[PDB]
Amino acid sequence: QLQLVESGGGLVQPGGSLRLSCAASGFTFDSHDMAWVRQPHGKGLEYIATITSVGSNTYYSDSVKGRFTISRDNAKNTLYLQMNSLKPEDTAMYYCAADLSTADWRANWAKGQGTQVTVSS
Amino acid sequence: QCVNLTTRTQLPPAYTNSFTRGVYYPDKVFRSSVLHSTQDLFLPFFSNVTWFHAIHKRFDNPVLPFNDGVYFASTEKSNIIRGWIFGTTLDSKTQSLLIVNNATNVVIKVCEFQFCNDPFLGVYYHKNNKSWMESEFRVYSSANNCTFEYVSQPFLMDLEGKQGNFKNLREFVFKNIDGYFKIYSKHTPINLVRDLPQGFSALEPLVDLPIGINITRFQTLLALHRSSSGWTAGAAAYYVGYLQPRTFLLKYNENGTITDAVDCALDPLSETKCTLKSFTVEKGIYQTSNFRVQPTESIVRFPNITNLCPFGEVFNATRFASVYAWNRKRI
Amino acid sequence: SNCVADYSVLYNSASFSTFKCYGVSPTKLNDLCFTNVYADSFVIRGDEVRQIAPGQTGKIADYNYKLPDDFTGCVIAWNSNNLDSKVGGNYNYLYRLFRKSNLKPFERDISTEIYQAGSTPCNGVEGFNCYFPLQSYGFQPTNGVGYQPYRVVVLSFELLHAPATVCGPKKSTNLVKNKCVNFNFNGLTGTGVLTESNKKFLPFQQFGRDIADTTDAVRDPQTLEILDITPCSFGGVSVITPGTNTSNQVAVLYQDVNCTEVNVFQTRAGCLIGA
Amino acid sequence: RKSNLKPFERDISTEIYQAGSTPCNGVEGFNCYFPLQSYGFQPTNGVGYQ
Amino acid sequence: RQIAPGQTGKIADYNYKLPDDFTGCVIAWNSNNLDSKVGGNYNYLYRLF
Amino acid sequence: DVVNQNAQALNTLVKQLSSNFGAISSVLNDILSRLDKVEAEVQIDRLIT
Ligand SMILES: *[C@@H]1O[C@H](CO)[C@@H](O)[C@H](O)[C@H]1NC(C)=O
Ligand SMILES: *[C@@H]1O[C@H](CO)[C@@H](O)[C@H](O)[C@H]1NC(C)=O
Ligand SMILES: *[C@@H]1O[C@H](CO)[C@@H](O)[C@H](O)[C@H]1NC(C)=O
Ligand SMILES: *[C@@H]1O[C@H](CO)[C@@H](O)[C@H](O)[C@H]1NC(C)=O
Ligand SMILES: *[C@@H]1O[C@H](CO)[C@@H](O)[C@H](O)[C@H]1NC(C)=O
Repeated sequence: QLQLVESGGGLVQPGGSLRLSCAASGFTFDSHDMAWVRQPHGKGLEYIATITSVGSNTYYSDSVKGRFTISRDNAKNTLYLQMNSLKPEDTAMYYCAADLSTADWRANWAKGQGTQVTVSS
Repeated sequence: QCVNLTTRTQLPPAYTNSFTRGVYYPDKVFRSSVLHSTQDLFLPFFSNVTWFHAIHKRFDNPVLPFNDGVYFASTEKSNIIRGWIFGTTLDSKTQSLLIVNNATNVVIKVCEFQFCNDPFLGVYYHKNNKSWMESEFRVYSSANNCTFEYVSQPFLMDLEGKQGNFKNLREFVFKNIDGYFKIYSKHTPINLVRDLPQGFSALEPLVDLPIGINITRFQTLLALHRSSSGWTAGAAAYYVGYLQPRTFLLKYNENGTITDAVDCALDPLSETKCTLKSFTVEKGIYQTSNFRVQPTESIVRFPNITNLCPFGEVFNATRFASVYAWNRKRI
Repeated sequence: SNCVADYSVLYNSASFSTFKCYGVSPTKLNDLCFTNVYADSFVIRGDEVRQIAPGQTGKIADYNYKLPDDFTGCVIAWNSNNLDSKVGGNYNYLYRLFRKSNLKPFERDISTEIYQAGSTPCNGVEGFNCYFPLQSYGFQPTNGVGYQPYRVVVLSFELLHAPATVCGPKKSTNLVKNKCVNFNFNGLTGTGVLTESNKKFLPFQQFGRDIADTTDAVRDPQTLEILDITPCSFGGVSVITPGTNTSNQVAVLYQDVNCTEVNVFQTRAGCLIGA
Repeated sequence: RKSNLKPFERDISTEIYQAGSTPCNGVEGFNCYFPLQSYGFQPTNGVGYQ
Repeated sequence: RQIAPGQTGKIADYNYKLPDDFTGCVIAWNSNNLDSKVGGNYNYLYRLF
Repeated sequence: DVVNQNAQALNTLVKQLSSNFGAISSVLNDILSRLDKVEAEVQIDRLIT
């Protein structure tokens, strides 16, 4: 079974730094396209970070562009995200999604469980 | 089969007069003993329709334009006219109505056809044991993107076409408004009254198709019969009239059929009949409309200024302003 | 065609971003009936839902998908960002950027001819003043909401032209003749007296109309017979009285009705009650 | 705002908005209001505040 | 900051909603001394979801 | 001329009922069974005028 267990959440100050993890098993890791998803309190879903199959392209939402850092693990197959220069409005449940990558027109984002992150002071 | 005709001959486009033919039921409402005035694409009365006849070695099947919609007629005894390739540049980019009425069923195929250049069906072997059988099925071979196909119920198979006198006749109307083939149709084998189409007969709708293509040309599909190596064009004829946005006045009878009609803009007497809304005009002097001289062409006269306006300096300025003091730029 | 449409379950679902109906109201869809219903599925950019209305212009409404100005339908659009977007942009969705003129409404265009920008004939290649008209969509889920893919269905229906093929869920009742009823014949509401008619309809027709163009005779869609709608409620009421200073006795003249309500005597002006 | 605003007119007057009763006459301080607040042109805000 | 017509949030979805034609004023003040209890004023019961 | 003039004045009045007058349809009940009352007020107001 595909398993996406998330860890590395909590509380942080405005301007601080964080790092997320996503324990990914049950699939070939470069066959599925990996992305980071947040869900604010009172809002819906939101994409903040996007990386391709071989990890050769790192893409960022405009509200988090130039501040976050997406990466990957090509030996233990675990998804990471270095969040830096944090802002108070980033209070959200940060999930972990994985595309099915089936024939380039279908998109099945295998949503994980998410770790609760609050940005308050 | 990319083999053209062996005995094709260039003949001039002979004309006839469409007397009152080509009037269709404009909508699906029942009227009774009224004179209803409508305005749509109509076949104007007393106009030239092209007399395309197929005779013994002397026939052309040209590419006819499709300005606003076309009339069609068919003076057959032998079922030789089948279908209509439609389209703009006559490729696989268009869809085409075909009625391959092979004396068994009303087999209609409305697809994107594999395109043909000189297409023909044909019956053969008629000296003995004919049975009206066909083999040369070259008007259709394959068809990708078949968006439609319909099979209507069979009709009275009138194989008996009596030689000489003019009885068996059909009348179709092919127009296209907002992707819709409002194909109007009427199957009238006329009784022999006096030798010619003269009288009145109204048309009625059969189908409507959600096609949505641009059409500026069409053709007409063919067959062959004789009692095409040793074969020629079979003895029949078809008529082409174009439709124009006219205005008619239409006398529905007691039972509800259009018995008599009045074109408005034919002659001033019928314009008077359209203004009074009656087919009988008593003695007097009547005012019809205004005399309206045509406009020739459009004349645009702007002053010869060529330098642009400072839209870069305003739309993409560097030092901005605020709502406390806005910069009224003068242009 | 040939089905019953539960428009309510298509409507009260909150999944749809834009549910804007044009010829009708979206609440009487469940009772009003139609003749031909067409669904037009296509995927567009985010803010381009503005350019799907009767009369809009732009780049979707002008070159590759136009609605006529007499449009009678509903437009459904919902965000499909979680099902269309890809990590490198979904290149499987395209649009015509370049067109020679405007496009006629409800007209598909599958032409691949190279749009000659300047004067040089391109001879079947792209390049300098040879612009390929069919661009692509970069559908990344990290995009802004104005570039996110919305799936749009234009649900046009052909209304008041023909016998009906698609009608919503209302149960029919039994037919009542020769009585002043409040009828609903396949979409039209009226109030009259239904008698069996002698009018003969051609089978592509349903509705007989009089000189004021009101529905005079119908075809029952359940059993295909022809009825005859005669109105109720003839005439007016006139009160015959002596002076109030003489009596309070009155008479009542119902003008030009038969004695239907019901001394009671049939004057040639109508039924006269109380004289 | 001090009075009725007529259209196409800039209110560039450097008279200080006195709301209460203390006469200010051109300085700030005790109830001497100043409606000319500033723009935060930082990229940190939400898209409804840009 | 979620008592507004048309907006979303915890105030604007589960327990309160404003109309778009609203006139009037939204009045509050510093009331830390007026409702707060030492262990917490859990006598002000509310429905969260 | 008296009989004809009264009859033509009645037939004109009857044939004015098949006129849109700006509205969607001359049929009152089709407007009454397509639109909500807030817009049926507009279309019926054109017909009444
Ligand atoms: C039909 O054609 C002839 C010759 O082309 C022409 O003289 C005649 O006026 C035409 N008829 C009409 C009604 O235009
Ligand atoms: C109407 O139909 C009846 C039916 O028998 C027929 O007798 C009559 O001649 C028809 N009248 C007209 C004007 O068509
Ligand atoms: C002004 O700026 C816009 C976008 O910033 C650009 O698309 C446009 O071409 C510019 N106008 C010029 C350069 O005249
Ligand atoms: C409905 O049922 C009746 C008999 O119960 C039948 O005559 C009729 O044809 C049916 N309707 C349709 C559309 O077939
Ligand atoms: C209606 O009036 C007619 C004469 O106008 C009369 O013969 C008939 O009996 C009346 N109807 C009834 C139900 O009494």
